Amino acid sequence: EPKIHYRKDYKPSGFIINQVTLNINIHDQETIVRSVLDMDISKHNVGEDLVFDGVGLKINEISINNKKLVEGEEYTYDNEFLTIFSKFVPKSKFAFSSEVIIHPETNYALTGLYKSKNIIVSQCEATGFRRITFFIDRPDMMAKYDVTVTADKEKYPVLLSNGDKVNEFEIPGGRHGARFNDPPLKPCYLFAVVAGDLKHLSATYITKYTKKKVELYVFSEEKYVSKLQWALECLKKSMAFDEDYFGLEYDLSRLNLVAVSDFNVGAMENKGLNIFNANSLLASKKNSIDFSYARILTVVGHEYFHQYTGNRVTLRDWFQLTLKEGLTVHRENLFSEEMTKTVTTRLSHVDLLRSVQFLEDSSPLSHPIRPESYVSMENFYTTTVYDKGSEVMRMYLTILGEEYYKKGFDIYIKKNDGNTATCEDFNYAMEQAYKMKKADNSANLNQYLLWFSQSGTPHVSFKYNYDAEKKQYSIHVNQYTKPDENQKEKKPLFIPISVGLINPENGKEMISQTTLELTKESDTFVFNNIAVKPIPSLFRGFSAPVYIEDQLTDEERILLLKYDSDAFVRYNSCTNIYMKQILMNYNEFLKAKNEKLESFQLTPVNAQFIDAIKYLLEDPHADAGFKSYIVSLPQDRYIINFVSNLDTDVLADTKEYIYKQIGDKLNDVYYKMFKSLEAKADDLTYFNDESHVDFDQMNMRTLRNTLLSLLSKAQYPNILNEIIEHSKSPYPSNWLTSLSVSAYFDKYFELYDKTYKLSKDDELLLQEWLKTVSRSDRKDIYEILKKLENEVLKDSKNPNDIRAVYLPFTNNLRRFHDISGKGYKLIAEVITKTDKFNPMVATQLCEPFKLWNKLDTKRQELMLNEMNTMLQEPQISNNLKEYLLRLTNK
Ligand SMILES: O=C(CNc1cccc(F)c1)N[C@@H](C(=O)NO)c1ccc(Br)cc1
Ligand SMILES: [Mg+2]
Ligand SMILES: [Mg+2]
Ligand SMILES: [Zn+2]
Repeated sequence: EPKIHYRKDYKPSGFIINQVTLNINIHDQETIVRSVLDMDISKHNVGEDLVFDGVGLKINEISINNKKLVEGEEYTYDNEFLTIFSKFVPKSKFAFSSEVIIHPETNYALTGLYKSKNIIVSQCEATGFRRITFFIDRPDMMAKYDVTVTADKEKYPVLLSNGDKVNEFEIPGGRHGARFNDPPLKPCYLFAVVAGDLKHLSATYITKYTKKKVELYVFSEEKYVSKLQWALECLKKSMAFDEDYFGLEYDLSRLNLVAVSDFNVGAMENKGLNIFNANSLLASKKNSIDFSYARILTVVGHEYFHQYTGNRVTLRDWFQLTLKEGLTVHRENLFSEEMTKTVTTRLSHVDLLRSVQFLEDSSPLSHPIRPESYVSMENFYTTTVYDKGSEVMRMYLTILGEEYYKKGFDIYIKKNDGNTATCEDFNYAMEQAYKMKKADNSANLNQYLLWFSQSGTPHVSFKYNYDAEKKQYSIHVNQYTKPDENQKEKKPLFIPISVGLINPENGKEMISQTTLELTKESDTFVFNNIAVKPIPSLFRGFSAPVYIEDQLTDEERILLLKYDSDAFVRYNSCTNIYMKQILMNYNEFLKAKNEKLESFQLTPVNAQFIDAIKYLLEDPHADAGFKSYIVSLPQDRYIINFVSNLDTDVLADTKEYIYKQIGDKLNDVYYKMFKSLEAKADDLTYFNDESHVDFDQMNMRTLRNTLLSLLSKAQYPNILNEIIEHSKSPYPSNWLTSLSVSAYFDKYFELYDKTYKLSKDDELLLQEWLKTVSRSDRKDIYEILKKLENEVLKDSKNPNDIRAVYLPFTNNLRRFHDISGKGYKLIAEVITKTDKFNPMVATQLCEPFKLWNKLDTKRQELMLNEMNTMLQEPQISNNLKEYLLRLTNK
C-alpha cells in the first residue's frame, strides 16, 4: 500500500498553522529542534485526528497548550506520521509544541537538515521540512516563521535563515545564537537554515521604482570565496531583468545566495536564502569550464525569478509544480536570451527538449506537465514539468505577443500575489489578455488547458500547394498525438505556428511575421499575392513543443539553412537533413547485418548539403555557436525517437560513416578554421576579470573544440601536435578538451595525468575532469572507470562526484551499450549502492534506462533484467521502486 496521491483529491486541511517558532540547537553529535506551532481549526475540519508529517524524528516530548502528551494513549508515531487522537485535539486556537532530535551529520540523502563538508544546511522542497520537525508538510499551509539557530561559534560563525536577523547573542560554552523573524506567510518548503564558516562577497542594489536598498550577499566556504564574483553579477543582472521586462522589484531588504558542495540538484529558491550546488554558483576563469558561466547565470536567474513565480505567488498543491517551475524556466530562458545575445541560447533549450524531454514523453514515464497522481513527490521533478512546462509557458508569449503577454502576466501577479495558485489561475490571466488582444470578450483559452493535462508530443505535418497563375500559396497542417497510457483518445491542441515564407530566388522574406493558430486536428492556411513558389519557414523560434514533419526536400532545407532569417528553422532544417541521412544509412547498415551481406552499398551524404555547411562555416558573420551545431549530428537521444528497436552498434556505425563522409570533404576547412579562430577564441585580455564574460568568445571556443574533436577522430595529419599545444591553454574548456580528444592517441594517459594534476586542488574542477575522463572515447573505458573508482571517487557520497564518474559514460553509444550488458550492470550496481543513502540521486542515475524499450530486443532484455534485479533489492527506497515500476510498465 504505497499511497497514491491524486490531483482531483485535493482538499484544504482541517487545520491551520499560523505561526512557527523554531529553536534549532546544533550540537556535535545531534541537533535539537524545538518547535511551537500556533494552530487553529479550519472551516473544513470534520473532527479528524491531528496528523503531522514527521520522518525520522526522535521525539523527546510533544505537548498541546504546554501539557505533555502521553504516547500510545494520546498520540502514536510510526517514524513517518505523528497522530494525535482527535479527542485530545483542542476545538479552538491552540499551541502544539515538540522537541525532537535529528542528526544532520549522518543525513546523506541531503534532504531535511544535513551537513555538507563543514556547513549545516537545509533542503526542504518538496518533503524535507517534515525531516526537521513535525508539520502539515504541504505548500498550502502558509505560516509566519520565527527561527532561532544556535551553534558552536568557532565551527559555525555564520548563521542564516529566512527573514530579518532580529537578535544575535552569546551562549555559555563557546556557543552563540541568532534569531530570524520572517513575518510574510510562506509554505514550509521555502524555509531554510544555514550554519557554517562562510565567507562572502556583497553588494548593494537599488530597486528601479521604489529605490529600495537591497543587500546582496553571496557565500561559500573560505577556500572558494574568490569564485563568487560572477554569481553576484548574475544576481544583479537578474534583478534588473525582472524590473525591466516585468516591472517586478525585489521586496526584501536582503538576498543571500549560499554555495554548498553536496546538493541533490542545481539550486533552491528558499525565500531570501537561495542555496546552490557549488557547481551552479562558483566559477573562476582559471578553474572552471566555459559552461559554468552560462550555468551560474541561468541558475542564479532561475532562483531569483522564483521570488515572484513560486515564492510570492506559491502553489496550492504539488500537482501545480509546473506553474512555478515551467514558468520560472520560461522567465529564466527570456533572461538568458537577453543576457547572452546569442542564438545558441534558444537553440540549446530546444536541443535539450527534443532529446531529453521528447524521449521522456515517448517513454513509459510519459506524463502531462500537470500529472494526475504521484507516489514520491521527488519523482515529479522532471524535464517534462520543467522544460515542456517552459515551452507551454512560452507559447502564451508567442500567441499574445510581448505587449499583451506582459499585460497578462501582470494580471497573474496582481491577482495572486501573496496567495497559492493553480495552473487555471495562470491560464485565466492569459485568457484576459487574449480577450484584450482579440478585441473579443467571447475569446477563451479553454482548449489551451489541454497543454497541462495531455501527455505525449504532438506531431505536426504539412502539405503545400502553390498556384502560380493565382499567386496563391496553401499550407495544409495536420496534428496528431499518439495514444499512450494517460489518454486513450488524444485531442487537438492550440498550436501556434510561427511562419515565414522565403523566396527561393533571393532568400528574402515574402510575408510579414505571422503566427498560424492551429486549433483543429487539421487546417489549411492560404496566402494570396505570393509572387513565386516559396519555401516555408515553419515553427520559427521552435514555436510549439512538437515533432515537426516539414515534408520539404533536402534542396529546400538546404536553401533555408543558407538563407532563412530564423536560427531555429536553419538549425532544424540541418537537423532534418541529417535525420534523413541517418535513417537511410541506419537501414542500409541494418539490412547488411541482418542479411549477413559480404558487400553492400551506403547512400552518400548529399554533396550540396556539405557545400552548404562549408559556405556557412566560411561566413565570418555567422554565429560560431550556430556553426558548432551544424557540424554536429543530432543527439543520440533525439535520433532514438525515430527508430524502432534501435541497434546502438548500427547507429554508431551510421554516425561514423556520416561524420567520415563530411570530414573527408571538409577537414581542411575545419583545420583552417580551428587555426584562424585561435586569436579571438583564446584571447586572455580579460582572463583575470571575473566580471567580464563574453558568450560569443565562449561560443568560438566551443566551435574550436568541436572542430578539434572532429579532426582528432579523423586522425587529421599531425593533429596530435595541435592537441598537445591545446593542453597548454589557460582555459579549462581547452585543456580538458585536449584530454578528451587525445583519447584517439598514445598521449591519452600523459594528458590524463597532466590534467588531473591541473584539476585535483579545485573540488569543482576535479569533477569536470572526472566528467571528461568518463566521456572519453576509450576502448579501455571500463578499466579507466575502475581506476577512477579506486583512485579518485572511492566511497564519496557527494552527488556531484558520483554523477561525474558515471553519467557521461552512459552517453558512450558503443561502450555503455556493450552487448554483454556489462555497462547496464555497472550503472545498476551504482544505482542500488547509491539508493542506500540517497534515493533521489539513485533515480537520477536511472536516466540511461529511460530508453530501454526503444533498443534492439537483446538490449531491451539486458536492461530489463537489470531493472528487475534492482526492483528486487529488499532495501529499495520508495523513490527508486516507484520510478522503476513505472519505467518497466509494472
Ligand atoms: O536545480 C534544479 C535543476 N532543475 C531540475 C532538477 C531535477 C529535475 C528536473 F526536471 C529539473 N531544479 C531545482 C529548482 O527548481 N530550483 O528552483 C529543484 C529541483 C528539485 C527540487 Br525537490 C527542488 C529544486
Ligand atoms: Mg532521525
Ligand atoms: Mg505503464
Ligand atoms: Zn525552480
